[PDB]
Amino acid sequence: SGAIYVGNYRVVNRHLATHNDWANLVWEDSSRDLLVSSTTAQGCDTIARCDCQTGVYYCSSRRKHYPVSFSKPSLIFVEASEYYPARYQSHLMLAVGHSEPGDCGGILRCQHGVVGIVSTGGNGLVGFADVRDLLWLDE
Ligand SMILES: COc1cccc(CN2C[C@@H](C(N)=O)CCC2=O)c1
Ligand SMILES: [Zn+2]
Repeated sequence: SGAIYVGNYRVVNRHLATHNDWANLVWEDSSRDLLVSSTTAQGCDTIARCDCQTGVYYCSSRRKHYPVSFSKPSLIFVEASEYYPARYQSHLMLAVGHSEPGDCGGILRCQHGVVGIVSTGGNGLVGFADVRDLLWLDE
């Protein structure tokens, strides 16, 4: 679990969104595993607007943060799960690191701010859903 709070928005993994997120829906994209809902309280986070390929992410299954080198946002094949059929997930960035299903929502940050959230994993890999292209989050 985990979310990004920026301005009047809350960003979560689409497969983990609550009834409240869907009742206050702003935007969702099943192909990115992202959903954005509106909030009344002002958000605590800043979004990175950069091309960084190194950063640090929170791994809840280890209660630790890990430094990672990650690929550029791209279309990657993701195996079927209880939440989606087998499909290509877009705007996904891969890195070597520990991740288990419950780790989705952990934030990945660089020196400029929030880069994305954990969305995929297994086999010593961790995938992050990028949010840096969502410029409207800042307004
Ligand atoms: C860290 O996330 C992991 C780790 C191992 C396995 C998985 C598998 N999986 C893929 C997610 C997707 N973005 O399609 C949906 C939910 C899910 O359990 C995730
Ligand atoms: Zn950066």
